[PDB]
Amino acid sequence: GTADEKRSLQCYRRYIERSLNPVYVLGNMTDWLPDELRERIRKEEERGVSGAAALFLDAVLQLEARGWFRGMLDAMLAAGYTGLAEAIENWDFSKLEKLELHRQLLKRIEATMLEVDPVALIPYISTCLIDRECEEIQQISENRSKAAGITKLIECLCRSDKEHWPKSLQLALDTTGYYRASELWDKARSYQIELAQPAINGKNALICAPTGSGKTFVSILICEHHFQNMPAGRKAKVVFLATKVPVYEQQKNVFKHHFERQGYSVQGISGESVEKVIEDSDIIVVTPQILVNSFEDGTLTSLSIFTLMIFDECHNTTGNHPYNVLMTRYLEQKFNSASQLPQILGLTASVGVGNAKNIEETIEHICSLCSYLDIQAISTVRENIQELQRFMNKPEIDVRLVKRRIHNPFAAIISNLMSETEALMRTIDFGTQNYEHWIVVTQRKCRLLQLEDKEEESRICRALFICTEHLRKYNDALIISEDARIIDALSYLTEFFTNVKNGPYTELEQHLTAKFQEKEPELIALSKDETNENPKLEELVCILDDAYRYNPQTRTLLFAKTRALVSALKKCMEENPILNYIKPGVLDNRLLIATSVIVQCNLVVLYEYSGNVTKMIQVGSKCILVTSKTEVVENEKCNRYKEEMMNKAVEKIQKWDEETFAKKIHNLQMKERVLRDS
Repeated sequence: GTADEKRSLQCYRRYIERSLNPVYVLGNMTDWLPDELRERIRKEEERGVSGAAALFLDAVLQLEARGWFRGMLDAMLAAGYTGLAEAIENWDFSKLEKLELHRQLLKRIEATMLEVDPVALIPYISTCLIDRECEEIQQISENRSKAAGITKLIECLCRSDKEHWPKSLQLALDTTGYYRASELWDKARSYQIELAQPAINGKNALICAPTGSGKTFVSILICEHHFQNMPAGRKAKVVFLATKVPVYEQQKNVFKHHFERQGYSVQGISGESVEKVIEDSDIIVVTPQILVNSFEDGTLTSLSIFTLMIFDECHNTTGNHPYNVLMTRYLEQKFNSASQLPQILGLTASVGVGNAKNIEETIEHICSLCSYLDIQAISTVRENIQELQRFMNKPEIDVRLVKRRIHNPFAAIISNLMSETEALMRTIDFGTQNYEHWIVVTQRKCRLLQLEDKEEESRICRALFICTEHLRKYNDALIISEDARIIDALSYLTEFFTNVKNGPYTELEQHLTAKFQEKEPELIALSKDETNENPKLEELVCILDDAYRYNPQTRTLLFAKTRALVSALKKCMEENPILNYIKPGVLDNRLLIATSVIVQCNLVVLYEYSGNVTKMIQVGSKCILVTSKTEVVENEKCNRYKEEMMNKAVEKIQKWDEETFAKKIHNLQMKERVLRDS
């Protein structure tokens, strides 16, 4: 109709005025609106973008000229409003409605975006925004400021009328590398054969090989040699036990991928009937607690079903662990029934040392484990040590202690602001990746909320995000101050607030920025001191300078604690006269600086890595570890010793003859039944 088209555009008023910027569709409304109303709208756009979309909508609903409604829809498609043209032409706004939760969220998390680069985001989010929206950002972003830019972008992304946009944003944030905001948006080798041999020869094995040498592989080699040399009637079943839920699934898929094609039935039972799955399957990858339960339960009471049990991370076979509960049952089926037990295969990185002080106590520990599993031989690479070590250069870890900064008054000045800000956030343990993680945890909690008074809830979250964002910055700044120079710390915050100001600059944001600037001139004065020199850093620069004389064609990779620090350290190396010669890159360049997580490289230097290293290092040969914490120097000294002792034990055990070994094991199993009867 005509009086129907004006009633139906009045009832759905809200949706149109909260998406359309009218000054884009006014070129193609050239006939029906006068020239005084196309101008008085564009002066209102300068006050309200939605205020302008309420003056255009008014002076259209009073209009009567020949089918202005058809020129509107044509003009809207003209501007680029495809989801509005469909919404108002099919009278179904369900798509524009479903955005209105994501719009409420974005504004809620806007505090997270401040420092995101709108230019780098534009191509990925382009189909969401209108023609002249895209190019207005670009102007603000270049001419004025990058924060003023991203603020404008997220204005327009709320005024977006395109169901696909929240998805496009998520892929935008993912690909441009803004993981934080994004996450918040929602045939064998020789040594391998050697390892497998005793198990191929039917013996209950415990494969002790290091991680990444390919234990899962040898285990699938053992399998295709188990089905192959399976005698007479008996059909083979195999059980692959894995401790953790993900570990389990990677394997379930490994075995699925490899063995299904050969004709086998490969299923994987897990926490999320046992009987049929087991007898219909040729290979079964499983969580251990599933067997234990469906044994005690009664679904299965015969461990003779399987011809081979593989135990991943088998050093867990002690105490109440289900492997030990499953092997408890295995050991009475050996003793009592004397029927047909399966072959055992144990896979482990390291059999451990328990509480052993000596190689003697260790042997007793290692043996004890082997008893629990009923092992007959411990398989470790011994002939192809050459080939293994080549296949994975376990770096030697030259570990350096390094004196740190005794007083850090910048630190204390920041801490107090963090404490104030926390307590202000309460109205509505610092310098650590604990704190970092705490913010990530607190933020995901505001992302959720969605409680009752959405307007009051909108303001409470908005605020919580501002604060957590600031705390996170301050947090990052302390760290910068402790591993890098104090000027890098100060800078880092200065540059932040200079953004905060260019951003939306909320009532709160003002306060905080103010509260900082109160303290500013102290911090400034701290940077200017020859007192802000940071020996920890001086030591790293001297480790590096030593690392370019015993070899000046060295190609170093240096791991810093945070991102913030990579950029801080980059300056620090540039400015230092000791690494005068060296210009440092970031992730021609012989000193690349990356952060704690495939660049070709020479010597690796971990700069305060809280935790073990060989694991960090795999995502040639030479590796330094600069810590200030003795705790970690005497920790990863205590490991070297316990691993080196374990090996002496294992090789000593390996040099026994079958007889002694199978007997020793057999004793320890016996002593255990003798302590079950008492």
